[PDB]
Amino acid sequence: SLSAAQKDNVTSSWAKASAAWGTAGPEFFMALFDAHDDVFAKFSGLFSGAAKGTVKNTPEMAAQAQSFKGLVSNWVDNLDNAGALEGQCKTFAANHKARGISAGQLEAAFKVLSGFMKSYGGDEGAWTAVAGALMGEIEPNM
Ligand code: HEM
Ligand SMILES: [C-]#N
Repeated sequence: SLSAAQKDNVTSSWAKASAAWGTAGPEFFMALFDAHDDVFAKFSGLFSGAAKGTVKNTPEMAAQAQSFKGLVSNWVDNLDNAGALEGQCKTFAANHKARGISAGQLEAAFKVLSGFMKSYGGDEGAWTAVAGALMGEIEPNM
């Protein structure tokens, strides 16, 4: 279950982080990489083997941030549309699975995102529920 209140909170807070994504996106990745080394490992190719505390201001980081943001924005705009959600989720999972990434790792990411969102007026509880509904749709395909 997702209440109307949780959905409104997720949409408003995302709007705010979205306007600041130019600088916050990279901060989000750094926290993620700091919390899970296994996650950073999967980006070795994109980063060309560079060490973790060295990727923040790279052109690849900027690009990766914009990619992350475009999918999250689509999920957010369709919270009352399970059908739409399902389809976006299918592609996302097929793509990530093919890289050897686990359901557990995806889950890890959503947790760091929920905490991160607190800085933008986000209710951690509302982000956590949104993450569970999406995981319910991703898992069967992982
Ligand atoms: C859970 C929230 C996530 C979102 C919204 C997200 C979103 C995306 C999107 C939109 C793309 C580009 C389309 C594609 O190539 O699939 C992508 C690519 C990628 N993702 Fe994610 N992803 C997430 C989680 C992860 C995690 C946890 C990892 C690592 C364990 C990961 C690793 C990658 C890599 C390696 C690529 C390809 C980068 C390249 O172009 O070389 N993603 N992700
Ligand atoms: C990773 N997006």
